[PDB]
Amino acid sequence: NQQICDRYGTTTIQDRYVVQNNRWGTSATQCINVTGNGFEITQADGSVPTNGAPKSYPSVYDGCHYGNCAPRTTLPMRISSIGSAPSSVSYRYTGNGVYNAAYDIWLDPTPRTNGVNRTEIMIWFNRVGPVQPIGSPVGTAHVGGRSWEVWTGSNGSNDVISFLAPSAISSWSFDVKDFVDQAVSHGLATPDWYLTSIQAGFEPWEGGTGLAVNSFSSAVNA
Repeated sequence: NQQICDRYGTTTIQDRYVVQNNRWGTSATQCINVTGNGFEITQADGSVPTNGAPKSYPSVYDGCHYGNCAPRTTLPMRISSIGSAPSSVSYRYTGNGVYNAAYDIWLDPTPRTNGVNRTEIMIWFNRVGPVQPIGSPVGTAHVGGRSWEVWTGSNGSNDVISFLAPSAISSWSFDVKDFVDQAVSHGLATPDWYLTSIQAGFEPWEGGTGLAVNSFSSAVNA
């Protein structure tokens, strides 16, 4: 068990995925406790307005995020070269707090390993409290055999397309490629762009202790 409280502290699990505290949206103290297979939020002080950005995005990922790349990742990879991108996550939720649980999947026109990427795909597995994605809703989509409320917009730095589940999803194993294809169909990428990372975690606005990622997997097959 490793406790990480530093704003941008990271480590790895399974010698394969990066786990990051990623406390980008507040100065208030946040800590995660990283086990062999996932992490738990153990400190999540303070709160920020629900009509704005969240406190943070503690998460586990495959690929590269600001130059920190998961061991043996095959990302970045051109979208058109991807045969499948199977990923899974299992979450533990709490009745208290204001937060989401979400995948954050990044695309760029270049095989980017560092810096801000152009397109962000969020898949919201759960929402507790009056949290809403970036932008505005543009309709419903069926992806991976599930129904999603789709939102599109910009956070000021990059474009964002979000897929909101109608009710809490505790765990799901699916092909990230199906969501990448939806980004393309919405004009937020082309098949010649690149998939750069696949991340899963939480975005807390208030509270957040006790939340956990029980497990995670990601593979990107050519």
